[PDB]
Amino acid sequence: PEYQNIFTQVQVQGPAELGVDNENNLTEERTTGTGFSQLIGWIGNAQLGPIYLGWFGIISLVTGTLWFNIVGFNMLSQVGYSIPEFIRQLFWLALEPPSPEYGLRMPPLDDGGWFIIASFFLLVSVISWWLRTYQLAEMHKMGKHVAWAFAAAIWLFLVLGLFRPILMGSWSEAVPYGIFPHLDWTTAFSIRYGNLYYNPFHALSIVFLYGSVLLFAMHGATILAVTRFGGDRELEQIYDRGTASERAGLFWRWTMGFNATMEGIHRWAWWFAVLTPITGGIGILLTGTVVDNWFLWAVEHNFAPDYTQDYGYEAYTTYDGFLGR
Amino acid sequence: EETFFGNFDLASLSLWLFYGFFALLIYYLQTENMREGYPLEDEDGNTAANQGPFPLPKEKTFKLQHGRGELTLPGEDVQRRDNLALRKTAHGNGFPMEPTGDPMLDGVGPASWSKRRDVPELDAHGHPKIVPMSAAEGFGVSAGTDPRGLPVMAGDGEIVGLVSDMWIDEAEQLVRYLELELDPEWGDGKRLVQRQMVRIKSDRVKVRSIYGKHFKNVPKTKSPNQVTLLEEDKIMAYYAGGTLYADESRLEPQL
Amino acid sequence: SNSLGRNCVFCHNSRAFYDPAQHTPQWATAMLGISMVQELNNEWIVPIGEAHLPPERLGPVYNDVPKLACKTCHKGYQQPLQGLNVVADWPELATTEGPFYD
Amino acid sequence: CAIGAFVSWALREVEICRKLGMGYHVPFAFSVAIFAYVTLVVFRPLLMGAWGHGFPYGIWSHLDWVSNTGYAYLHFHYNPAHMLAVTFFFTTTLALALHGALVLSAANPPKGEEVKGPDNEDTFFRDFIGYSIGTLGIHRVGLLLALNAGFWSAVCIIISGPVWTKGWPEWWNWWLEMPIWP
Amino acid sequence: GTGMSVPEFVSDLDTPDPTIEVFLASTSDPVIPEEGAQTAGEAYENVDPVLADLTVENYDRLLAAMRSWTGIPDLLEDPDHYQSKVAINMIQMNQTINEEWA
Ligand code: BCL
Ligand code: BCL
Ligand code: BCL
Ligand code: BCL
Ligand SMILES: CC[C@H]1c2cc3[nH]c4c(c3C)C(=O)[C@H](C(=O)OC)c4c3nc(cc4[nH]c(cc(n2)[C@@H]1C)c(C(C)=O)c4C)[C@@H](C)[C@@H]3CCC(=O)OC/C=C(\C)CCC[C@H](C)CCC[C@H](C)CCCC(C)C
Ligand SMILES: CC[C@H]1c2cc3[nH]c4c(c3C)C(=O)[C@H](C(=O)OC)c4c3nc(cc4[nH]c(cc(n2)[C@@H]1C)c(C(C)=O)c4C)[C@@H](C)[C@@H]3CCC(=O)OC/C=C(\C)CCC[C@H](C)CCC[C@H](C)CCCC(C)C
Ligand SMILES: CC[C@H]1c2cc3[nH]c4c(c3C)C(=O)[C@H](C(=O)OC)c4c3nc(cc4[nH]c(cc(n2)[C@@H]1C)c(C(C)=O)c4C)[C@@H](C)[C@@H]3CCC(=O)OC/C=C(\C)CCC[C@H](C)CCC[C@H](C)CCCC(C)C
Ligand SMILES: COC1=C(OC)C(=O)C(C/C=C(\C)CC/C=C(\C)CC/C=C(\C)CC/C=C(\C)CC/C=C(\C)CC/C=C(\C)CC/C=C(/C)CC/C=C(\C)CC/C=C(\C)CCC=C(C)C)=C(C)C1=O
Ligand SMILES: COC(C)(C)C(=O)C/C=C(\C)CC/C=C(\C)CC/C=C(\C)CCCC/C(C)=C\CCC(C)CC/C=C(\C)CCC=C(C)C
Ligand SMILES: [Fe+3]
Repeated sequence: PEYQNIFTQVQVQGPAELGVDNENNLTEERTTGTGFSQLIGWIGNAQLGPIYLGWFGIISLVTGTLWFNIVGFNMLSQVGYSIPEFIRQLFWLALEPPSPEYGLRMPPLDDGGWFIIASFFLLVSVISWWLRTYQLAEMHKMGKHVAWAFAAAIWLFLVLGLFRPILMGSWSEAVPYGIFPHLDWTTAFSIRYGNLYYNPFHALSIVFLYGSVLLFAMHGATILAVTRFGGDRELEQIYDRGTASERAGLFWRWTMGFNATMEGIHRWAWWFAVLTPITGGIGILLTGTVVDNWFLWAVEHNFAPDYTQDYGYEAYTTYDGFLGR
Repeated sequence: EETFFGNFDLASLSLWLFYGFFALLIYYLQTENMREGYPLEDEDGNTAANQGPFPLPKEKTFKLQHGRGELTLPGEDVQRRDNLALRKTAHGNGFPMEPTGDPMLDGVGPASWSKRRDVPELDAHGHPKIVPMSAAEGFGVSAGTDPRGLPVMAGDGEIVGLVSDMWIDEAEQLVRYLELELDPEWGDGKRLVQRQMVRIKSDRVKVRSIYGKHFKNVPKTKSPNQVTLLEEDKIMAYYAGGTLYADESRLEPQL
Repeated sequence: SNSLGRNCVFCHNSRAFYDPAQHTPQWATAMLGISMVQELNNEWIVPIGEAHLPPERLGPVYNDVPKLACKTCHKGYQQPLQGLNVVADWPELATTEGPFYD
Repeated sequence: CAIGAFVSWALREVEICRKLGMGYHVPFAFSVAIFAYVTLVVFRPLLMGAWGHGFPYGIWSHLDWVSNTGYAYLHFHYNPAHMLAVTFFFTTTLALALHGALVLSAANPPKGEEVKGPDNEDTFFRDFIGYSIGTLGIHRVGLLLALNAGFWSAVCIIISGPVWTKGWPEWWNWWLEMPIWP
Repeated sequence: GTGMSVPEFVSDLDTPDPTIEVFLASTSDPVIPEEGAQTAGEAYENVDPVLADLTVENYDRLLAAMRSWTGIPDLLEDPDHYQSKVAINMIQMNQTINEEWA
């Protein structure tokens, strides 16, 4: 068949690209040293490095390492410092939030103090990383879209861990640090407050998540299908329209009756992705503080379905009949 | 919690506010996507009586690099074609057009090109972005099969020449074009093929879109060291038009 | 669920775990079983064994007398012995008063 | 009727692609969503032996089906294929956000500034995280992530009924009881 | 349409509880008491709960049932053993379960 442009047929390699610079003097803080990986060169660029070292990046790295080490050493001490049993039960361990009886007060190290210290370090690390992503775009003389979309996810992060426990008045409302233990928190949160399906903001969040995955499938396929016209060079197509953009627009116009531009599709993508954590955080913040049972709320607002048939197995079959006796 | 009236609480107010915001956002997003290709026309070239539910946006300005000036959109369609060898097949709207002469040579249908600028695309240094490998310092093949020297196979199974060079993108470290040297029986000079229409094997290179007799009419570059945007559009459109116009059986129904 | 060998939708419509109008008829039997197990543990099983059982039956920590629950009788089946009639042959274990051999 | 309509939509897309001289990536990508739907309504009920195992057609009643089907294997978060599918969904959304943001930031600089090019984008991401995938690799990666999400969703639903019958936490007993442990 | 069902493997549904056949190999029919039949109390020195039973019932219950259903072959032989004292209470617990928790 025709070439489909999924893996590159042949690779070429030249001198390493050290990057652009301006009066801001970015070269001062950049590391020296690059590598080439031929395995990842089949799908994308092969060059590895260099990287930018600032104050925000170093602070974020140190605080994140501290948070990781605190969680890990607590998990190790919880098992008796036995390494084989630490490995055997890795997915089941966690560092647990404090008990409900302490409110917002500082608990003992045995019953949530380490949890609070680790949470403080993680918060510092994430905020420092956001500051770094803002500063880099400021020094490159570009727009601030990356920082604003990272801030939309940080909103749901903060609502889950900081704002809602303060509004409810207890640090015991936060999420435990563990793999199976945080999936237990998700299910228990859904059960405790009725049914999270009947939360309209959870439904809006699902709408936007599904839509973003659908949009990425569409955009990736469309750009790969017009690459024979040089379609992957999107910026030059924005500055000087070519036949790739026209064919890409006309496909969707003839398919569903309307289309986009080469620059306008990225606005659609940016909004569908960012709208997911915003609606999610609004939905989470309203639970427990305003609404305590979402199914009863749905019954009150008349969008809960009604069923006529009966419940129980004896209305449909017999115990002997199921067993085959 | 209490209700202002009936069942109206904070959740309902938040929901209605989000509904209003989403309506405004949908309006903005649809309007931002109407900066190219408007207003609409009928099949005879005149402005259509219907223009839609959404009004046209206001103007925005870009500032280009390397001293190319400004671009304000929406504006006049500067990429428009002048004389198209096409004919109508009905007196009304909604029916296909029929080529007048040779669609592959006239640039209509899937062989269409757009009128881009007659200058090469530049990198950050201000040099032409796409360069032949013979004039790129320190570049070489690092993986895969080197296609230089291998023969080229046409879509009908004819050998037309040999691969003589590759044109690479220095900034992004990627191969963009393959350069061929035509045999005297199949034309004269050198031609370019985009990397996205070829398959490199251990003993040959295969091009399936066009036939052996179509290789002498591929558009040529003006200079042996660079290619402009118009030339690229004209070359890639030619190669893509053969997927429908190379053979009569490729156009008629397959069933 | 692991005691009966069944799942949650046995006895429950999971969209509303609280609603008495969306429960099945096996939920009432389970509710009776909870009280029966509590009574058996607190009145019969724990009080004895604390007076006769040897030290080799008392468990790792707390030195506890053994206790029973759902699976001690169900053993992973919907009904103990899948509903076999075991009391018709033994009238002496059916009533506290004198056996009725009628 | 729905199956017929979906297949007709895909074939119409193929005809449009052929007329415009493009590749056939979009119909192929839509085929995976069609496959997930057909797994939900045809393959699983066929393997389980009854048409009554499919979900109902109602805006709020097809969520009750998902709830009850999830709670019939007790704790559905312990399904490993569900874990893979959820991870792919989250990663796809994150990648789409980053890609849209980078392109918009290149095309829309602060007021009074010239526009940027691909070299600028490559430099921002190598400074940011030390690696850049390129303007051609990002589209391949996004397409692959979305298709993997769909495929693993289909696999996770198809293994729950006909291949595994107990609760999903019990599956990890192979790890919890390996001979290599003391 | 609600998704409320319980799946099971067909080959598993055809394998019964393996302990069902063990019970059927250790049970027997009761013997209807005659007029003024001799009791178990007048033939041995036993405890009051099982003292007023008949003689034939005493044999068919003591050995044929209790010494095989629990695996204790000399159960209720020495009245001072802790197992005998536990079994005496367990008889009454079983009677209470069968009577007051029907
Ligand atoms: C108690 C509930 C259980 C649970 C029960 C289930 C069950 C059961 C299922 C999953 C499924 C899924 N779960 Mg889970 N799941 C739970 C919690 C979660 C959580 C979480 C806690 O955050 C997440 C993120 C997810 C997410 C997911 C995805 C991995 C997956 C969704 C399928 C999909 O996208 O296929 C997308 C594909 C499609 C089906 C779309 C088909 C589209 C068709 C082809 C086009 C239609 C065109 C249309 C008619 C046109 C209309 C427009 C015109 C204008 C008319 N689950 C809980 C713990 N989960 C589902 C799955 O994987 O099924 C495949 C599923 O069945
Ligand atoms: C995928 C795994 C589960 C599932 C899990 C969930 C969960 C969980 C949720 C949804 C939600 C939705 N589901 Mg469902 N749902 C499933 C399969 C389907 C199928 C199908 C394959 O046929 C369809 C058409 C829908 C449709 C819907 C929408 C009613 C709604 C918004 C999501 C959406 O489409 O945004 C993604 C896609 C787009 C943005 C494109 C636009 C598509 C429009 C919006 C849908 C039109 C549907 C129309 C009303 C029904 C058909 C009309 C006919 C023409 C007559 N579901 C399977 C069974 N569904 C959400 C909901 O109920 O919100 C209130 C929700 O929380
Ligand atoms: C039984 C389970 C309950 C349920 C319980 C919940 C709960 C509880 C929640 C969700 C939430 C969500 N649910 Mg739900 N949900 C259910 C079933 C479903 C189903 C389904 C059945 O199909 C689906 C598709 C979903 C889908 C979703 C998502 C749409 C949404 C998460 C938002 C998001 O963007 O996440 C992406 C996640 C994030 C962005 C989190 C923040 C991440 C930050 C940025 C990480 C920082 C970096 C880190 C600390 C550093 C790492 C170190 C590195 C190594 C460097 N739910 C059922 C009904 N659902 C969430 C929500 O918003 O609800 C309104 C939520 O809290
Ligand atoms: C939204 C509702 C629930 C929730 C719902 C779910 C559900 C449901 C699932 C996950 C799963 C995961 N969750 Mg969780 N999870 C939530 C919020 C979080 C937060 C947070 C806000 O800080 C973190 C750090 C995580 C992280 C994780 C990973 C442990 C795992 C991989 C998914 C993922 O990130 O793919 C997306 C990846 C990216 C967007 C970026 C990729 C970068 C790397 C991979 C980040 C991973 C962090 C790392 C693994 C955490 C430390 C682990 C140690 C190194 C061992 N969750 C909220 C509270 N979570 C999945 C799981 O458990 O699989 C085993 C799963 O099925
Ligand atoms: C999914 C997005 C996350 C991410 C990922 C990420 N980090 C990365 C990469 C990627 C994809 C690299 O390719 C690059 C790297 O070299 O990885 C091995 C790197 C890296 N960026 C890093 C920092 C970093 N980025 C961070 C952020 C993030 N980048 C995001 C959260 C963070 C966090 C979580 O806060 C940190 C700590 C390190 C993890 C690593 C350091 C790379 C560096 O210092 O310079 C470039 C590399 C060289 C010095 C030359 C080659 C040596 C390599 C370090 C090892 C591999 C060489 C081998 C020959 C190739 C094998 C293939 C590799 C792909 C493994
Ligand atoms: C629009 C919402 C979506 C979204 C967006 C989003 N996320 C983002 C961004 C954006 C726009 C960023 O710009 C930022 C980023 O850096 O992207 C590359 C990021 C990011 N999203 C992340 C995670 C994440 N996002 C998630 C979700 C989402 N992100 C949504 C789907 C999720 C989940 C649960 O779905 C997770 C888990 C990170 C990868 C990154 C933020 C990095 C950060 O804040 O790091 C802080 C630093 C530390 C805590 C230090 C950790 C120390 C480590 C223990 C070791 C050092 C790091 C090392 C490189 C790792 C180990 C490597 C080994 C080889 C040794
Ligand atoms: C991994 C693959 C992802 C994906 C990909 C994808 N979808 C696609 C495409 C691609 C690549 C298209 O090219 C195609 C398109 O044209 O998009 C604009 C499409 C498409 N995917 C769509 C929707 C959609 N995609 C979804 C998901 C996904 N799409 C995945 C996440 C979802 C959900 C639930 O998440 C939905 C709702 C459509 C907008 C569109 C194709 C729809 C279409 O035109 O269908 C033709 C038929 C009709 C016009 C209507 C038929 C009506 C029926 C006969 C009656 C109703 C039956 C139905 C079962 C009732 C459902 C009731 C609900 C309440 C449950
Ligand atoms: C860079 O590249 C790219 C682009 O480019 C620059 C792009 O753009 C895009 C595209 C992306 C976007 C535009 C972003 C927004 C997209 C989304 C949010 C995706 C979600 C989409 C939707 C919610 C809408 C989708 C709508 C659909 C599927 C419905 C449309 C379909 C119809 C109305 C029917 C189609 C008509 C048919 C089949 C023909 C009619 C049949 C006949 C037999 C004709 C005979 C006539 C009749 C019987 C009667 C008359 C019929 C009429 C009038 C038809 C209308 C029907 C009516 C009932 C009135 C991408 C990805 C891209 O990467
Ligand atoms: C010991 O062995 C070594 C050394 C190798 C190790 O270090 C091993 C380490 C491990 C094996 C570590 C494993 C770690 C995990 C598996 C971690 C998992 C973590 C999560 C899933 C975390 C989720 C966290 C958060 C969530 C879901 C939401 C929100 C959180 C927050 C907003 C937190 C912020 C907290 C705040 C702001 C409170 C601060 C309080 C103040 C008073 C300031
Ligand atoms: Fe793109």
